[PDB]
Amino acid sequence: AEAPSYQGPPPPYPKHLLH
Amino acid sequence: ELPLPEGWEEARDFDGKVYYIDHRNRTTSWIDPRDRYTKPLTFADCISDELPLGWEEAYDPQVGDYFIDHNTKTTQIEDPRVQWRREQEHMLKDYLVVAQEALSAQKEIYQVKQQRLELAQQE
Repeated sequence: AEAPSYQGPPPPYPKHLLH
Repeated sequence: ELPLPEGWEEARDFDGKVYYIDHRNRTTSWIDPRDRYTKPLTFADCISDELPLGWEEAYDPQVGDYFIDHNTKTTQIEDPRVQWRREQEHMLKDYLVVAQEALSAQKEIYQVKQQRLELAQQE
């Protein structure tokens, strides 16, 4: 009778694209 | 069929769930960046089937269909479009009741004014 909890954020911005 | 804003990339989950990459701000979101311009902002602006910005339908094999609110990071089973509907129904019903009460109070005043006018005729 309860909905599944909120999944959370999507995958983080690609780390190999930062620097 | 509107294109993605520049700097944005569509992408998928390990599970296959779609999400969006903002290369300018270097961030990611569950929300299609075009939703801004195409979707209703409120339940009030919703037409037909529509869900407002940040809301999504989802299915769970144990509990069935439910709703995700990315705006408040919450989830619920009750249909938010239907709760809004009923709510507006309830507001109208109570408003017509207040209206009927105000109108009936004015009916009493006139009937009383009427009797007092007649009493002045007698005297």
